[PDB]
Amino acid sequence: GPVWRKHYITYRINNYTPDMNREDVDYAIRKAFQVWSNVTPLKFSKINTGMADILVVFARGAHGDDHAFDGKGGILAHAFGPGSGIGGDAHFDEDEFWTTHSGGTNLFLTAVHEIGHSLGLGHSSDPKAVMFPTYKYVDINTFRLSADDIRGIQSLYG
Ligand SMILES: O=C(NCc1ccc(-c2ccccc2)cc1)[C@@H]1O[C@H]2CN(C(=O)NO)C[C@@H]1O2
Ligand SMILES: [Ca+2]
Ligand SMILES: [Ca+2]
Ligand SMILES: [Ca+2]
Ligand SMILES: [Zn+2]
Ligand SMILES: [Zn+2]
Repeated sequence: GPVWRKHYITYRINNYTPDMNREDVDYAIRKAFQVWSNVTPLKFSKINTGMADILVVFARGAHGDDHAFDGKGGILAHAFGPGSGIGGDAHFDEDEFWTTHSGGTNLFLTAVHEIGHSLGLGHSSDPKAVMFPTYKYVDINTFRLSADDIRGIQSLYG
């Protein structure tokens, strides 16, 4: 499927969840991008205004893309593959309670998965992969991609 055809990729945080400190949202998202730039030639930069490749949005219920959220639980987030417009964008369900830790739903871990989609990855059947469909908390301080995730992303980039 589609991939980004350039190495410098921008993201913009459209709005911030009230669930977390602003700086913690910034850091979680930055770290999640870093997971993927660690294993590809991609470079990610946060921009404050204008058109970014990847728009990060927090929203609940119906939010303008025909892919409505479902309240607390269930769908935690979704993201669109590389392309113009909404392509690349990552949306996080505001009806979740986002955190920096094991409580609620961990933003960093969810963002690693969603950014995988923003870069062109689909779901993996391997329960050890970050691209596995099911959320399960793992210690964020020592988090690592599975071999399957690395094979997947490196088949697309680098
Ligand atoms: O948003 C999701 N998932 C995104 C997601 C997947 C995996 C991780 C993940 C977290 C930690 C480690 C590895 C992967 C994070 C977010 C949800 O998981 C599936 C099934 N599902 C569900 O059963 N919810 O109760 C709805 C939706 O689709
Ligand atoms: Ca939900
Ligand atoms: Ca976009
Ligand atoms: Ca919330
Ligand atoms: Zn959406
Ligand atoms: Zn997914």
